[PDB]
Amino acid sequence: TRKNSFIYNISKKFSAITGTYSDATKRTIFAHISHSINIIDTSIPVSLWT
Amino acid sequence: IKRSNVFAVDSQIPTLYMPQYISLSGVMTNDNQAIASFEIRDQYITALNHLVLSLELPEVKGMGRFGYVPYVGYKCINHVSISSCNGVIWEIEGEELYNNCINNTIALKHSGYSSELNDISIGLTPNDTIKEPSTVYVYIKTPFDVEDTFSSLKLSDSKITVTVTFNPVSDIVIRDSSFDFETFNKEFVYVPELSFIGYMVKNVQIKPSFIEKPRRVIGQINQPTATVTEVHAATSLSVYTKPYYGNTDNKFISYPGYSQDEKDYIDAYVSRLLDDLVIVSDGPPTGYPESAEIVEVPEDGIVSIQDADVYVKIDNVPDNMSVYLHTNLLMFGTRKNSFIYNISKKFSAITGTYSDATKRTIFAHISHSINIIDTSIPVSLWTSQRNVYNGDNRSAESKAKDLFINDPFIKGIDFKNKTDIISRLEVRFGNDVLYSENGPISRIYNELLTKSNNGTRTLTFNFTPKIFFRPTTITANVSRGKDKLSVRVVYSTMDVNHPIYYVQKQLVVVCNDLYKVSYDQGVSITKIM
Amino acid sequence: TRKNSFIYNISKKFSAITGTYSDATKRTIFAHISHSINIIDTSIPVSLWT
Repeated sequence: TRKNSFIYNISKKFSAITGTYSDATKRTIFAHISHSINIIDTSIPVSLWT
Repeated sequence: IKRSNVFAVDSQIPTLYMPQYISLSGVMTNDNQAIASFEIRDQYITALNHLVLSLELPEVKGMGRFGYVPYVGYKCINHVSISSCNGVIWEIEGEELYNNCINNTIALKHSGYSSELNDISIGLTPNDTIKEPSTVYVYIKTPFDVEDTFSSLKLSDSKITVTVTFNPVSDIVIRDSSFDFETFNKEFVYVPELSFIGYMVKNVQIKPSFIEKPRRVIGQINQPTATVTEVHAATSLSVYTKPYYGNTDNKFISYPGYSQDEKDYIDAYVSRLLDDLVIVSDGPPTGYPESAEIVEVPEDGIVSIQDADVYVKIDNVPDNMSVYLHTNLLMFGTRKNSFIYNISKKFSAITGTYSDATKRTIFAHISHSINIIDTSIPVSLWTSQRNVYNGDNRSAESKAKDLFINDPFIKGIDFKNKTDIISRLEVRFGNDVLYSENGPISRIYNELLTKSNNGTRTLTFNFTPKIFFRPTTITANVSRGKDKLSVRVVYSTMDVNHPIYYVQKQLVVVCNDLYKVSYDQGVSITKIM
Repeated sequence: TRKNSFIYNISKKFSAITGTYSDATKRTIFAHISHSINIIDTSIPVSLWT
């Protein structure tokens, strides 16, 4: 809400991302993920981000 | 305002009694059906209820794949009868006993439901132990259990006999062809023990009671009709269908073992199909019948199978090897150039990774349309005379992993009783129509009222409390001819080119008759007229 | 309280500082000051800053 204060960043809620790239399907197949996402984030409407 | 006190009670002093747990060993007699008899004669046992049957399953040694069906304790029971000197007091079939206990999760668990009993275990050497000895407990729910001591069976100085008839051991065992079932069957013997709660009552004051006894009628193969005669006071009526696998060898492609969800059945089936569906090989794969159509997967990963596009992408394929797709793994059709049932066309996306160390494809995500009916097709039906194709194009290796399954309590046409094959039901009391329906609203009602998940189509005529009232029944009118219940159904129409169309069906009608229980000159029951 | 979040900085509460340097006393004599200091800041104990 303020230009140079606290920010809510969905990227900072991840701590470890591991996986394997697939050459055949040209995708990353993710294995273990360490994160702090909770139910409120899944419940945010897309309109409220913008 | 005279107010009823809802903060205090006047405690009644009950009849003086003492309960005791009592175990009995039986007398076993024997295609030689095994029968256990238990004799209860004890002057100080005034009443009893809560019968539990103990069964010791032995150690299973040898080679092959072996497992027990879920709820093996219930499924080994063919018939239970309680008798006195005046005749049978109460009896039931194993199917109906299991039906009455289907909502008791604790009882189902005690009768043998675990990974140790129900996984399909593998024996590698003739001395390998496939299963360890174990004991299961079967709660034989009787009408004498509903209201504890109020509904108990009183032994009016009479000798009570409990007789248990057992199913053959092939009914409770899931096995492959590699297991030596002939020797296992020659050696297996049921070792039963009977337990009950007895009551030593001081100055018991006995009154006559009422009891409901199930009566079961099975229709002839594929007939849409069945009738129960001599109906004078029924409290309920239930109707369901059973599959008749007698025209088959009872062999199926997969079984999920201890996992018993529909998703689990489908996953086991897909897992068994993937080893022959997608092949990573050096040149055209070998070892498949001549009717097999193995095509190479192009650079875009899409194979077309007559209006169907399968997307195959495998990682880490060696440079000397290619990816192949089986386009007609299982095929069925009745006319030569018409519609075909092809298990390969039910897949849309197959991805995985090849393992150089184990020389296998480890599959990751699969997109498919396999349902429970496919997992429920018998292997004999893929290769029946009516199939104009070679139905089974699997490898010999996967053909050798089919399982014999002889479970006696299967309803419907699939393992889960998920598809309803009854599109219309009509019941007649005499000649008049008593009930009619097209959807399964009576099954919805049975499940809602009994708080069950596996209800059947049921007409219940009794809504009064159990033992403190005389039950409400539909009463016969022999003058008007209303003394029999006739059931006619219309089966759901299946496609003639689906193999499940040729599974044979029987209609089962169960009727609960009302009996009076009197206690002069021992115990006796009389059918209410 | 957190390393990379909001900070309370007494310096950011000033907007305009004017004055004149004195060569004789070697001090800055301040004239007009524009600020947002309130009574709570004058009431903070020095121990609470550290």
